[PDB]
Amino acid sequence: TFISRFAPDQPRKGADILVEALERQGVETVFAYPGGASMEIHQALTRSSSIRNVLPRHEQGGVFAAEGYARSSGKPGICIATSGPGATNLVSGLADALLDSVPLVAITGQVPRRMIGTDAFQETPIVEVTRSITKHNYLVMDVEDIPRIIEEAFFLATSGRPGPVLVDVPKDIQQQLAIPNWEQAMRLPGYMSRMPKPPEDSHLEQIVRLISESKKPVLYVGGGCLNSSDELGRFVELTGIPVASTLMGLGSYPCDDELSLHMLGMHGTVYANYAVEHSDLLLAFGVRFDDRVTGKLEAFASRAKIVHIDIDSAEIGKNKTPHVSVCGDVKLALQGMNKVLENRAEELKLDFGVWRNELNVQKQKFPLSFKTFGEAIPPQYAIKVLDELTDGKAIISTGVGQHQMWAAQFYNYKKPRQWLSSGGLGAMGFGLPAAIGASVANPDAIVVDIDGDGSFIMNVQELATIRVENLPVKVLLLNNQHLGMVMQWEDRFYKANRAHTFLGDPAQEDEIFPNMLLFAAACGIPAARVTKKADLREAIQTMLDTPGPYLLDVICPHQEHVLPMIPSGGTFNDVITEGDGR
Amino acid sequence: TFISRFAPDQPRKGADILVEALERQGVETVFAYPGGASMEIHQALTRSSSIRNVLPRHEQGGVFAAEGYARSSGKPGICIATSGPGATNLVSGLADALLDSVPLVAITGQVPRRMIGTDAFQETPIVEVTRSITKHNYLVMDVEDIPRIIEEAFFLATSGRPGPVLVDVPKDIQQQLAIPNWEQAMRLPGYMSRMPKPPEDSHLEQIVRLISESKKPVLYVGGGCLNSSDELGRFVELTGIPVASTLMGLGSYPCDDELSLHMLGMHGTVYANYAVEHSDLLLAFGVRFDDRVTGKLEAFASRAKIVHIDIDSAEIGKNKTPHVSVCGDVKLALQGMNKVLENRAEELKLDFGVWRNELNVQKQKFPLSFKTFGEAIPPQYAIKVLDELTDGKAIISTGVGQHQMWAAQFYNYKKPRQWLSSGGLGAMGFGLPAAIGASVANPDAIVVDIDGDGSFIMNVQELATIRVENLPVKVLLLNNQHLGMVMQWEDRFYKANRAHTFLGDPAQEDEIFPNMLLFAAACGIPAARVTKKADLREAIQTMLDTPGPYLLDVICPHQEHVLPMIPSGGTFNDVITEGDGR
Amino acid sequence: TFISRFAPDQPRKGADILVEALERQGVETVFAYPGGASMEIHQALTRSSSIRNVLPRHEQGGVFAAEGYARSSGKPGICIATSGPGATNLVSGLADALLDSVPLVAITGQVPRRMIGTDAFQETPIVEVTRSITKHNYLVMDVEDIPRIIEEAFFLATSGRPGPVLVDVPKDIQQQLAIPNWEQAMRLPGYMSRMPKPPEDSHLEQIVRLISESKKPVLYVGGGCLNSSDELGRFVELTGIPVASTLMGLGSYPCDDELSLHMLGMHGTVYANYAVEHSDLLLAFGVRFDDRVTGKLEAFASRAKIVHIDIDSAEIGKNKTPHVSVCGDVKLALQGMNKVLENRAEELKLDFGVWRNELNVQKQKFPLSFKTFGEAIPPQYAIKVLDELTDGKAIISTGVGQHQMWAAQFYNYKKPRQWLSSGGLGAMGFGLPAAIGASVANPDAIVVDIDGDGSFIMNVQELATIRVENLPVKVLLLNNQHLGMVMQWEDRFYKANRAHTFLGDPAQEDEIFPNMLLFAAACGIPAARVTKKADLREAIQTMLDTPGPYLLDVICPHQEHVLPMIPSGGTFNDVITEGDGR
Ligand SMILES: Cc1cc2nc3c(=O)[nH]c(=O)nc-3n(C[C@H](O)[C@H](O)[C@H](O)COP(=O)(O)OP(=O)(O)OC[C@H]3O[C@@H](n4cnc5c(N)ncnc54)[C@H](O)[C@@H]3O)c2cc1C
Ligand SMILES: Cc1cc2nc3c(=O)[nH]c(=O)nc-3n(C[C@H](O)[C@H](O)[C@H](O)COP(=O)(O)OP(=O)(O)OC[C@H]3O[C@@H](n4cnc5c(N)ncnc54)[C@H](O)[C@@H]3O)c2cc1C
Ligand SMILES: Cc1cc2nc3c(=O)[nH]c(=O)nc-3n(C[C@H](O)[C@H](O)[C@H](O)COP(=O)(O)OP(=O)(O)OC[C@H]3O[C@@H](n4cnc5c(N)ncnc54)[C@H](O)[C@@H]3O)c2cc1C
Ligand SMILES: CC1=C(CCOP(=O)(O)OP(=O)(O)O)S/C(=C(\C)O)N1Cc1cnc(C)nc1N
Ligand SMILES: CC1=C(CCOP(=O)(O)OP(=O)(O)O)S/C(=C(\C)O)N1Cc1cnc(C)nc1N
Ligand SMILES: CC1=C(CCOP(=O)(O)OP(=O)(O)O)S/C(=C(\C)O)N1Cc1cnc(C)nc1N
Ligand SMILES: [Mg+2]
Ligand SMILES: [Mg+2]
Ligand SMILES: [Mg+2]
Repeated sequence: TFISRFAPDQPRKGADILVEALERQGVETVFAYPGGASMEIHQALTRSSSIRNVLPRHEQGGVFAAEGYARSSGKPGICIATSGPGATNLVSGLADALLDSVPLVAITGQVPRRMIGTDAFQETPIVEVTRSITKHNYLVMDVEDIPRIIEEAFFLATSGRPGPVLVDVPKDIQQQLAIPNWEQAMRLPGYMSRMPKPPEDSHLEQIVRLISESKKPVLYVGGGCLNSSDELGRFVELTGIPVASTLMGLGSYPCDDELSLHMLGMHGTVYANYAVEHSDLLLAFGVRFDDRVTGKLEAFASRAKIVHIDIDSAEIGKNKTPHVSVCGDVKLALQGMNKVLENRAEELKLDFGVWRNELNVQKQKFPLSFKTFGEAIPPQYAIKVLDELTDGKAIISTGVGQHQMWAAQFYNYKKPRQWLSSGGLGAMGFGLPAAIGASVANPDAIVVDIDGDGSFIMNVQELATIRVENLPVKVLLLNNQHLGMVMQWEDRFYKANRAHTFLGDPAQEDEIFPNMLLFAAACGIPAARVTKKADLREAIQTMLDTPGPYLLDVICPHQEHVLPMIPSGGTFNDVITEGDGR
Repeated sequence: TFISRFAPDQPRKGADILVEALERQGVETVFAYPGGASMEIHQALTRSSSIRNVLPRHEQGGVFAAEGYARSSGKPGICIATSGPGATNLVSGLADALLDSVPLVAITGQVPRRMIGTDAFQETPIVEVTRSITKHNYLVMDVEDIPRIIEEAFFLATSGRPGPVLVDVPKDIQQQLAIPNWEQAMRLPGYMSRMPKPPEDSHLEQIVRLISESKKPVLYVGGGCLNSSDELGRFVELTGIPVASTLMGLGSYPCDDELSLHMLGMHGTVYANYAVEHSDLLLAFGVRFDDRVTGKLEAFASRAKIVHIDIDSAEIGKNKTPHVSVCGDVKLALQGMNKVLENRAEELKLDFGVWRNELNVQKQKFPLSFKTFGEAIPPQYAIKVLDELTDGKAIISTGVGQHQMWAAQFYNYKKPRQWLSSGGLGAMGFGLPAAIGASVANPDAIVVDIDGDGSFIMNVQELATIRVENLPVKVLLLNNQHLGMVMQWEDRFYKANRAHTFLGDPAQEDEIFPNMLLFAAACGIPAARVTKKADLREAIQTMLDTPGPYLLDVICPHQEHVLPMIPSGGTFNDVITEGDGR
Repeated sequence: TFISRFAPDQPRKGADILVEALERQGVETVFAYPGGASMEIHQALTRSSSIRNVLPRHEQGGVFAAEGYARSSGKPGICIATSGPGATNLVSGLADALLDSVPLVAITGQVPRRMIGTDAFQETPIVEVTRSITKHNYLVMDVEDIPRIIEEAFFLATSGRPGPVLVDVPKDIQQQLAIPNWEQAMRLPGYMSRMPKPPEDSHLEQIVRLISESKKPVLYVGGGCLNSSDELGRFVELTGIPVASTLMGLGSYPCDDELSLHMLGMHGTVYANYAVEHSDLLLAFGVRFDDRVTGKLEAFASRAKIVHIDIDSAEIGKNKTPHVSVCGDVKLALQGMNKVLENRAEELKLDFGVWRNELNVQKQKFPLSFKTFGEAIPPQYAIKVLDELTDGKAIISTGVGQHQMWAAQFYNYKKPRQWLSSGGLGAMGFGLPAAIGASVANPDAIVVDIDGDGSFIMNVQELATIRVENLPVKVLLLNNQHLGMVMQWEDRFYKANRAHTFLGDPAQEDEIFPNMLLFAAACGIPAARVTKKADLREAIQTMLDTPGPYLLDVICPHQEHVLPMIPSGGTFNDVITEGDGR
């Protein structure tokens, strides 16, 4: 039973209705940046005693913070911006939330209804702009539609395949006095009719049947299993099938486990890719067969009977044609199959020890490796130390590039919603703001931003946000003085021809530029720099032990390469296993 | 006669064709940020010995730099980004360039043609996204269309009413070998047929006729007169008509002149607004009657016979219905009218001395003013000192807010393309990157970024760009520790109720946060802070005299208000002339 | 005070709400064709005792009948169709109503809301299809929105510049029981803010001023003056300015008048075109400067000071740049100028007798002419007889082609809304159904369809409608056994090379095919055929005197050409005055 700050018969501003509509959705935290078209909303936010506002220093930082908030909780992330320049600063975050299927609700202010289409001051058709990069969007044309639209927005953003939903609110609507109706039905008849219903026992036992008929099966786990950690692990026990996870699905099945093949794909482990290459049954649960995982589709799982389970019917038979398909929640599909496997453990032989040992050979023959040059810090080693000193219980957010891959390879995530990274869009400057949102959603948790110097500087302004909001955000900055991932492709495919990849100062080459420590000092954040591998262990320990925000500038040799690697649109027999830029 | 780096019969990469297509457009400088979808382009850029690339630390900084490059030269600004996150980081700059009619060409990398529509890695329908915020955009579907599209892009961006044009280039097109045809005709039959032709002598002498029949005329000059400085001044001599300029039209007519009414509008001078209010003839040249200038249209120039000249036919009769209209280049319209006025000076009485003295009374009665509290630095005074110490010859770029208005009020711009500011979209974080582009376009010029602490921090990362590129960018930072313009509306309309407008640290209120000096130090840029008005003159002098980049952190009392002010959608009799937040 | 068939607190079907919504708009007649998706609506129509339904035999006939109903009354025309094939059969009528600015409301049935987008049975995104060919359209997503949308539909269709408005209604919405709210406000804030307000006395007396300063003025009257017959005639008396009318503006000023220059344009009279060519003041009232009137714009009224009055701001300065422009209702503009001319008749000389006599010379030198070959009936002569025997008081609807032009040239329409013809779209098969709708709107009026054999046969099925509905529709069929207008262009520009223009039977060339008399007999309509000019007078008399429907098959020599003629994109000095296909 909800308690309002207004009488049921009392006229309220549209902005007040909007905020209460958020309160009724259980919203505790928003990321809002003020402007003329959304001042009424911010005024109403102050009148709320339940909704906290974290003020970013950039709306892109605001929406990315809403993502990190969402990714590390399961709750929808809410960001608010003003019209024009404020709204257009959300675009990258919206597209990012769409490709990674992150539940997010964005509210943008807008010019009065009378001025829409006249190219007015700070006017942008943000609905027209964001239609192709959001799950759905709205343009409120009446104050009475506010309670309904907000309900529809949160419903669409969280249910089915999660995604970003934008609600554009005119300024005059915010000012208009009205009495809200909270019991009006949602106008989504088509969407709800197409919502997948619980899986039939028909489909489920056919899959279980295929499991016993195949003796070389591989689990293909992705971001669709982020809410099925228990059911998935229970499924693995009953089957004994090795697990290959994606960039988006890390943590679903414990990376330190003996049945774990870790990440598969372009920069996935060799033994994971080998498993899929020589599998006869592929259990694709909560994935979307991205080109970064498959390469050339015709060779990907060529001899494998493919089973695909997804809550989105559009993803089924999209890139790779499956044998058996189940459209629905994989959480329920697991529960259904789990009850069958235990009640039918006798009839089913179920022993893939021979196949497991075949993979375990590859797991020892071609394992993840890195070189240690003198006293120079291996970035792979630094992340491994962070794992040990945090016991793999730290929430990790990253930017995009070489550091992103190493953070996914050399950290054993034990539970989902611990790994926050841009995979679909792969947007830089995601790391720091995402850490901000995750720290707010999880106050008592260890939050570490494993960032690259290129990505870190893009939204470096959010360091001020961290200090002001007093968030214990740790920044493990892997500094290679380059746009590493771009540099790596240059060494591999372009004769190491440097095309604007060096981030330092061409007047003083061996001086670290910029001085990231002074960035932290500018925002009153304690920081330190480590260059030698010996001091690395103590340095990271200091970062963790020191209360509040901390920046550790870890200097790494730039010639390092992310291995292994499969060139875009290739096969498993094209895997690069050795080499760098030395 | 152009000299290529390739033989006329030699097959070249599409990326090489693209770069040469830019070379044939006279492009000397681009602002490109590398990524997987645009690596071929960056490789081809290095092979060019005429095109220089300035590497930003953020694509938003890249496109804003392209704007400042364009705004301070008249040449089109070129920015290049990769697919996905790179392209979406250009959005704000594109929308900004559209609303301020700035000639700009944006080139974005894209996934191969075979992968368009599959929600691939780093894929965003940027054409679909930017259609409503660009003049025009393209999606290259063949390597043979590159020379034509690029020619059409630069033509559309610079001709008629200037604007942003985006060209999306697939990765496979960049790699495809081909022989370019540079003599293919442009496919713009409709656009060129609708292009305004030189004004008839019929329309022009009717305007001249109205000039003599009215004895209280006012010139309404805007951003359409940026290329008519000579013709406009010549026109004023022949007529003696007082000149009211817009935010976008500053510098067209010298602000220090005795016939100058300076800026009109919401934050325009009282005597400028009074002139338009009590005019009988309004000469609207190169304007678009924005709501920030007119307020309520019915009261704006209510008793004035309105003459409107614009190169865009869609702007004629859009918001305010004109009496006489001339669709075409105002530069030619002035030249046509100028030759008439001098050859017909005898018949025409032409003496508005009585009307001029009527306005000159208002010019002394209600002039621009500011208070000086103790030793606290008035932001209005600081800008006035900068004017004196630069002799009004310094290129000024600003952010958005209170500092933006004061920089437009208390600096006398003598020539156009000296005032760089976001007016239509009004996007923060514009100041610093725009100064970067302007410094590249004008190396020997004094470039000063009059920025606010809120706007400055948004794209603060571009400080690294300034140092690396060794640009003599001066940063006059007016620090009020607040989002001032938002704070001002709070003091005026919301009982001074602070709704997330304070930018400092709520743990140490009277400490300046963040320490902007350390931001500059992080990027090896010399910086200083001044608090007392006495030290202000020497401090600004030091900033100017010190070679290379410099940051001056000017501390200002936050209670200051931009005056005068007309509330949104008001009349001239609603002007606020006194008051602040004390 | 409206009287409902339902209690204010009684739940009603959505279809019943829809019909009552029409009743509250004063709708007396609809043109509906039944289908599965609109059965509920047709059931509700029978429950109404005020709304009459005319059942067409084709939905294209239905919408064209709604046009004729609208064009000959000023009231909006209402047509109803089912989903899929029914809706797509309205398309031509919708596009036709848009280009001729005809007030029309189309209601289409639709699949249930749950099935929209699944390519269901008889599903077509008719909103998506008709968006570019309607003024506005709706998709009802809730039964509660029915009273509002219908009100907005009729308001948009009739106010401002009239046009077609489509309302798509899902089947489940029609079945859903609800209690309608008739006092809900319309959601058109932007549209109403942009609605032109009454013309200022400022603009009006400037026009009156130009009238006295020019001694060779010409009135350019179009379809915008259809509701200003009295005001226009009063204006002519006060000025004495000759009147040139368009295809859409016939009847506004009496064609038989001595000040009438009749039609101008491609097939307009020579003296009308001469007037505009050598005018110094062009009073363009209620026109849109179509290419069929101007040809090459640069030569059209080259030496004339152009005054343009239109209720659509988008039409001002569209093709031809005007000197003086007044955005608003021309009816009010005339009233405003009329009161000035009479109160200021003394000061104004106002005597264009010299210019009038100059035109009157051309009016006698190059008049409308036709040849009479033996006893063969001249189509021009037949129409002239119809004029005499109906005293120019008969409502005339036509098809498209040679007969359409002759019906506009050789019939003197005394009042507006007497001339019904497709001008903008120029759609064949318009004649017969439009006559149907006009006969229903005007029962006691003489309605004659001057049709061509090609156009007549396209919607010949509506002959059944005429008989069933017992409408006194007269059909003056001008039979040339060819697609004449297409044939004429062949004789003029393609060496008389027949490219599928003959409509008869290539097995019996001099036999009239098809036998149109048997078409009439099939629908129980009395008909006759006349071939010799002598019998023509009595034959037409019989058609008029015979009660009820009648078809007169008038046989004409096909070699006749519409004269004069200006080739597409030409000038006045390119007028073809003599010649045919003999
Ligand atoms: C530099 C870089 C390199 C990369 N290289 C790799 C790589 O080597 N390997 C790799 O794996 N990724 C890599 N990626 C990331 C890659 O681009 C994609 O992000 C990733 O492959 C997609 O992971 P996913 O399909 O498993 O999860 P998602 O993209 O999140 O897809 C989730 C799918 O599961 C479905 N789903 C969601 N919820 C449910 C539910 N409750 N029940 C059932 N189904 C559900 C959804 O409909 C959707 O189809 C890289 C990214 C970057 C930036
Ligand atoms: C915080 C803030 C406050 C503001 N307050 C004010 C204010 O008080 N006063 C004010 O004036 N502005 C103010 N603005 C800016 C305002 O929003 C608009 O940017 C500005 O009013 C538009 O100026 P403009 O129409 O003259 O020039 P533009 O917006 O650049 O329009 C140019 C017009 O001239 C035409 N044109 C272009 N080239 C030619 C040519 N060669 N020949 C003929 N025609 C041409 C174009 O078609 C166009 O119609 C403010 C902005 C901000 C951010
Ligand atoms: C075979 C053929 C040949 C043709 N040849 C000719 C020809 O020779 N000569 C000719 O004239 N036409 C000819 N046409 C027709 C031509 O294509 C156009 O239909 C016609 O020229 C347009 O007439 P109009 O602009 O005057 O009226 P409309 O097309 O109906 O335009 C009405 C205009 O007046 C405005 N308006 C409407 N209501 C009001 C109001 N209350 N107050 C103020 N303004 C208002 C509207 O906004 C609009 O701009 C021909 C058509 C066909 C099929
Ligand atoms: C420059 C760059 C990358 C280099 C990032 O530099 P970093 O310094 O942050 O990372 P790293 O050296 O450890 O690899 S990665 C990349 C990919 C994978 O497309 N892009 C393109 C890119 C460009 N701009 C944004 C916002 N996001 C992006 N991913
Ligand atoms: C926060 C803010 C403003 C305050 C800017 O803070 P500043 O510190 O930079 O400027 P100031 O104190 O001197 O006034 S101005 C404004 C307007 C006029 O809409 N917005 C909204 C806004 C929000 N985000 C962006 C990118 N651009 C914007 N203009
Ligand atoms: C065939 C034809 C025409 C010939 C019509 O044949 P008619 O027999 O009806 O008319 P006519 O001989 O007296 O000239 S006119 C025309 C124009 C002006 O575009 N079209 C093209 C046309 C084709 N189809 C439709 C529905 N409408 C059209 N106007
Ligand atoms: Mg790096
Ligand atoms: Mg500030
Ligand atoms: Mg015919």
